[PDB]
Amino acid sequence: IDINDVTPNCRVALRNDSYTLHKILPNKVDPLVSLMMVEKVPDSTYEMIGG
Amino acid sequence: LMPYFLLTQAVRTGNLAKFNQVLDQFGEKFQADGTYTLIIRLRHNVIKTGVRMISLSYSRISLADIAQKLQLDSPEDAEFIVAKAIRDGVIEASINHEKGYVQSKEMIDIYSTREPQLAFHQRISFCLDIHNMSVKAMRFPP
Amino acid sequence: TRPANHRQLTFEEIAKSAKITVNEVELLVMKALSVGLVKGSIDEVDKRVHMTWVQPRVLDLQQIKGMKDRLEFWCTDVKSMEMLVEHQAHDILT
Amino acid sequence: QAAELFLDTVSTFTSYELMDYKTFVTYTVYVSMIALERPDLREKVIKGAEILEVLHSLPAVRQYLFSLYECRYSVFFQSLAVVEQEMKKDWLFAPHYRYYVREMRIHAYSQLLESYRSLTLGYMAEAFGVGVEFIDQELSRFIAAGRLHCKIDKVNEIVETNRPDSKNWQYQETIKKGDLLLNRVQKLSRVINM
Amino acid sequence: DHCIIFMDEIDALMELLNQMDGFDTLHRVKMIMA
Amino acid sequence: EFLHAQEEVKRIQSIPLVIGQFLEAVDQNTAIVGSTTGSNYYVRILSTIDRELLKPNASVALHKHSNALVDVLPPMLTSDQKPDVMYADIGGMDIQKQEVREAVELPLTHFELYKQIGIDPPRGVLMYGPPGCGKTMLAKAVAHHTTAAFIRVVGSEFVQKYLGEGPRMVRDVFRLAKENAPAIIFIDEIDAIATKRFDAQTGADREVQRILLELLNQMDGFDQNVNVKVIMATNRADTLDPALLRPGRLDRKIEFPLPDRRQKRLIFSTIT
Amino acid sequence: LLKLFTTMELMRWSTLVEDYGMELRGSTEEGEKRWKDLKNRVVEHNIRIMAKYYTRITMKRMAQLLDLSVDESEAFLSNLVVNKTIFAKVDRLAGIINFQRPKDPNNLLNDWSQKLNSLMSLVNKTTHLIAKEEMIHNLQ
Amino acid sequence: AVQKVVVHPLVLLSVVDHFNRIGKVGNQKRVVGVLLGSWQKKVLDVSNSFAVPFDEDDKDDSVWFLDHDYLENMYGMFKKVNARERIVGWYHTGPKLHKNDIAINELMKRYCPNSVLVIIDVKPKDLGLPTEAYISVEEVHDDGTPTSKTFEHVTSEIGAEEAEEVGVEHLLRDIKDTTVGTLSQRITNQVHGLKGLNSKLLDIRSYLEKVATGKLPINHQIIYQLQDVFNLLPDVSLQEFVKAFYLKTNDQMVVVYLASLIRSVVALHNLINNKIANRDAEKKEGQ
Amino acid sequence: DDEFEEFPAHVWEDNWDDDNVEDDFSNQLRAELEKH
Amino acid sequence: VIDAFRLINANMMVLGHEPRQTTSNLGHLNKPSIQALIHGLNRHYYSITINYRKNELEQKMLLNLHKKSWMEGLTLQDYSEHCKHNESVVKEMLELAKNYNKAVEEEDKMTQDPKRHLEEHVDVLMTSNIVQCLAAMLDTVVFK
Amino acid sequence: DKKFHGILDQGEGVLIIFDEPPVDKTYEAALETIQNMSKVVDSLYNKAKKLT
Amino acid sequence: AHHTDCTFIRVSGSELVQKFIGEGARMVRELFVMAREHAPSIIFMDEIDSI
Ligand SMILES: Nc1ncnc2c1ncn2[C@@H]1O[C@H](COP(=O)(O)OP(=O)(O)O)[C@@H](O)[C@H]1O
Ligand SMILES: [Mg+2]
Repeated sequence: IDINDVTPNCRVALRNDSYTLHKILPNKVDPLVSLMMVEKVPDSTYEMIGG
Repeated sequence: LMPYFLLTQAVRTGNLAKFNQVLDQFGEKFQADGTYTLIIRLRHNVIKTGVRMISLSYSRISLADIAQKLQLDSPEDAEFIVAKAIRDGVIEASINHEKGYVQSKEMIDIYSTREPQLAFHQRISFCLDIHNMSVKAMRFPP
Repeated sequence: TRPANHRQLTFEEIAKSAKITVNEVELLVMKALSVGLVKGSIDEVDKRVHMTWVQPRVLDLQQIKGMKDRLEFWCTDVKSMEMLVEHQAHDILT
Repeated sequence: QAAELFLDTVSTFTSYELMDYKTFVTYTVYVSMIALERPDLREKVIKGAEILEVLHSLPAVRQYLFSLYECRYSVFFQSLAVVEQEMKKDWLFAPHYRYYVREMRIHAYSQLLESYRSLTLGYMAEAFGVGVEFIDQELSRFIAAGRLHCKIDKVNEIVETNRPDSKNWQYQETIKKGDLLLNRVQKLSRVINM
Repeated sequence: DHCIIFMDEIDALMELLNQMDGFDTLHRVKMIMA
Repeated sequence: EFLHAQEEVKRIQSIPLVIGQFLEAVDQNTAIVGSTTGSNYYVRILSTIDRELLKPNASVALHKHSNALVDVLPPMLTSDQKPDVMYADIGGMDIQKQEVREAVELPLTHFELYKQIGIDPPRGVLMYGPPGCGKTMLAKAVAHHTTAAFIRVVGSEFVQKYLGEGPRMVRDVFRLAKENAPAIIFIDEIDAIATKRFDAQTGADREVQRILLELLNQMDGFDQNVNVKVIMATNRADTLDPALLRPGRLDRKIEFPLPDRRQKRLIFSTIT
Repeated sequence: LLKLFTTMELMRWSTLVEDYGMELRGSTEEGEKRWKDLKNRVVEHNIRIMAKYYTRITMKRMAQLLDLSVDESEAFLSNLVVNKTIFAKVDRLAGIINFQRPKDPNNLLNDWSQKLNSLMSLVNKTTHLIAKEEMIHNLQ
Repeated sequence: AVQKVVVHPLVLLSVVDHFNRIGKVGNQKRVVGVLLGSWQKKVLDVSNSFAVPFDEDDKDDSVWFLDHDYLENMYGMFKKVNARERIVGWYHTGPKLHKNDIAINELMKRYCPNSVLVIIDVKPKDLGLPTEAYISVEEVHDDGTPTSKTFEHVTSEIGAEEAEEVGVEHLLRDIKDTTVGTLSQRITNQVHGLKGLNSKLLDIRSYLEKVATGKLPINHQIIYQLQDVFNLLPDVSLQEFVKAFYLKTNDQMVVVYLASLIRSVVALHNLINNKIANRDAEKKEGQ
Repeated sequence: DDEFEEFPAHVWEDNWDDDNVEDDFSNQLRAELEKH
Repeated sequence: VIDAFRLINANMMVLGHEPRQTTSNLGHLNKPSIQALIHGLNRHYYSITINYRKNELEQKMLLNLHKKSWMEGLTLQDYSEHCKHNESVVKEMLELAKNYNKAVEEEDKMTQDPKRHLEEHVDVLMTSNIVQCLAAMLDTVVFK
Repeated sequence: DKKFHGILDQGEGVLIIFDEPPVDKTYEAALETIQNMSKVVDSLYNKAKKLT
Repeated sequence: AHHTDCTFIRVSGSELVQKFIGEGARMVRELFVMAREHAPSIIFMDEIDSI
């Protein structure tokens, strides 16, 4: 992996042996809010509104 | 098949008069397709069909009561015809002339028996054969 | 003495054995079961006794020869079925 | 389907151009009796608000339905003769009265014999309000046709009931349906393998 | 499992789950809440 | 040899494993976990460990070495002290039983009746009434003849002290309701929090209004509930917020008056 | 008396009254109701003994074993059966009282399998004992 | 007394090694050693062993020199190594007992009152476990036959700690048998079961023939067990067993038939998929 | 595949019962009651 | 996890000599582990191969560990448990068959897990049923 | 109306009760699977014949 | 949200009001970090008067 992709405040995995970085994990923090992005799109449609 | 429609009606009813009418009325088609001896062997198996219905819904019908309900003459003729039906093995019953009745076979529960064994044996053998023939014939080109 | 094939003992059989008329063979089998000698049951509608067990005892040489003969027959049966199966499954024995 | 639709739109009869509501409820009762099992019949035609409200004004049809349900059978045949002569005159049921009568007769006989194993022919005749000869003839006919599960014994007049146990019936259904599937797969394989 | 129960010093209350639940226990055994 | 390999895999699914919380799904075949040791590792989950149920924030066992996730441990607070009162115990209030049932049970037992009409079941009803006429008991009785769960709370339990703890508890309660499929949530005394639109000029009336607003969000919002129901008892029924009283997606209304002569005779009969 | 009431064999009530009859001299006054109670216990112990040493007892014989009437025996069995104290199906038509629980095919074949398992274990142990016996007496 | 003696693979391999390392340098037939293990209820768990110098005259049959000083010193060393293991008897790699065995057991009873002699047969047989275990009993016989100090059988088994399963599995991985029922393996298992039943029945018959002809005395325990076996023989001609057997055979074969039908349908579907793949390949090649 | 040229060539699922009876169940029952 | 080691002389890797010569292709069939590399699997010590030595008698004595008795070969399976297993597997197979119908229809319309699960389940049912049935017949003949 | 497992017998005039063994769910599931495989072989007809 | 081709997020309610100080600001900032990471995005906030 190229160095430029290791930006500050990014989750990196280090070999349990030799502590060598070996991936750029999916940067993420604060589960309290990371559980907040909408995965299931609600079922309401513009046709359900009127007036 | 309409001529055979009429013929089947006649045989099911046991109406020899209507049978003769159908023969005299469509005999040419029978001699054409080729059936004209099987349709007299019919007459024979028409009386046989009567006795088969009688022995399909009854368990101890008395002979004097087969004579009538099979359109016969006498209990002696009943004896002979029903005995021959059993010999041909189309009614599967016994017979008793000490008192004169034709008791059938008390049906035995066919699941404590090897009949399910045998039936499923034929069907399993068949299914295995199709799996064999199907896995075979999976030719690959190169 | 009787093998398991027909170990059904009839009341008339018991009566012709130890001399008691058949209205207290029930009590004889009752006491036999109670003492712990013979296990089983009494089915007296058809007047029979299903002995499923017996107090094993000390036998004689003649009785041991009888057992040897029965073992011989049993071994013949076992070997016959053994050969049949091994001959008919020759291609699927790992 | 006639019974399904009629019972799903009996509470909402709005089509007075086709027939009167009395006629519609009578037709619902008739089709329901010929096409419905006893549980469903009780739930949806005898415990039915409107289908039982109109039967107060219709006295000859209430008797016909309740005879069968209560297992009063002589009245059931009386009302079945009534219904036959009515439907023959009718114009939508006219080429169906033989079949309706026959199938309701089979329903009645099967209902009676569903709770028996050896029903004396005389008693069954007395219950049905007929004779012994008539019952003999018609049971012979229906057993032959294969609808009923019963075998007659005329020397000592007794009608044994050879109903099949659950396991045995499941076996026979497996044989039949597996036979159909085997035929289809056999055709498929024979066709495509070669 | 151990009767007279003695929940004393009730006075001295920002607590709200301590309500008088009053469950059912083996008959006998009582309390003298004061 | 294929059989031997499969057995080696079944063996890698060992017994002495150590439990920990699976956090996220990094990629195909690989994921990030945090052991009960308190430290987080990145590992490869064994083939077919039900990646359907390996949802983020999951309880999972791990191979002591390689920390590989090789299990999903099936993971409470309320609705386990099975109720006792029954519909035979409650006397009278046939109307209240009818309405609470149609709102609470039938949506869970016969939802086909609702589809036929083409209706959204009324999840959320509120019971009026003098200080005591029997509403806690009808709630407990629906709990008796209930099949999903009965999670009971008291509004004080949301009025607890520390900012945001009331909203925290309401959100936890409704989240438990949802995670249970058909569950029911009951709030015993809502007059404490469910109030009017008072312009909170302090730091405390503002927090009480925050509790009510969180309640409104959870009952209806961008996360429409799935088969969850709500029941409230208030004892005043006049100063409740127009929002929470929204005669729409938030609540139905029921009356629980002083036992009339009829009801009172039934009271005597059932008690005596 | 206590010996008889703890013995797993039938006790005839008539002979019991002949033998231990004169030990009632509670069994006085309302001791006659208590006497009926003791007879009930005697009949009930007889029924337990039969249910454990029989499979089909004719009523014409069970009446003799209990000292009751052909109908009183039936009534007492019926009371026991409703109370769920003795398993007994009474085919009144033929006098075929049956204490056999209906045999499930599963249970019948399971009994067969347990017999065979015990058989194989016992032959193995017997073979080990035979090996020891030959190994010893061949030494001498 | 002790009912069960569970021996361990380390014990078995140690005995094999002892026998080999003495037979290579000489010819001693037997080799004799002590067994170390622990109790748990009446279930002895033999988990180690060690050779003790032995020498006997095969003619006299009462002159032998099991070395108790060596036994004590060696046990001291293994007690230092591991302490939850006390002498629980002895072993000797002779296919059959010997006259000395009772005297040797008397010697070893000094160090364990409950002594278990495990006759570990090095020669690999194909039907039985290699361990047969005995314990000495002197008691007034109930039948009034003169009493002498003789051995009595104690049930034996082979079991292993996980630390030894990890080793046996690795050593046998090359010639291992899949730990799953492949239909061929299960039919093989049943054939082997019949083999074993035949072998045991032949043994019983040979013993009974010897007893009848008189070359051996009668053992009432053996006769008891045999007549109990015959007692336990089942009946198959009985009707309400033939009915049940047919019923369950039919149920099992319905499951089999449904399985076969599903297999047939899947096979045809795969054949169709392949024929279509080949057809597409041929068409594309042509175009 | 191949048409075997060598061989020259209601909506009600009826199943027999098209017999000839003295009406289905009216005159039969009338006579039945009459003789009973 | 057993590894054998031996040291490297201080005047071996510093004098310009490889730690251990190589004349056969045998010494490069086993790869080293990073765990040992970190601590210097090739700076201070070797790694000699193991190559366990098994006679023909030790292997048999160890086979005795799990060797199944003739009893286990010829013993039937509890019929109640067997029927429950048949029922459960046939139901799960029914579910997979419904899914399989759906999958085949869908794939044939728009142009697998159901098929593979169905195959494994048919395997297990047939092996269980045939084994128990044959054991039953064998016993019915052998023990009478 | 299915209130108890018994059948009358109007000969000797006798009511015969019995315990009805539960419907073996194995064959129920089996018949359901036969039907579903019929659907599958129909779909396979379509696929094979119309792509070949 | 059902009709957008952009990351939809919800923050509705008192979710930003948590007991420990120096927590709400951190949460809002990390939420907008999430939004900027998965841009383009629409952040919904029901009952802003609460938060
Ligand atoms: N219809 C009723 N039948 C029997 N008891 C009743 C009834 N209504 C009220 N009660 C009594 O009232 C008590 C419960 O009152 P509750 O419903 O808690 O009133 P609230 O919750 O409004 O204070 C119970 O102890 C019960 O005995
Ligand atoms: Mg309350």
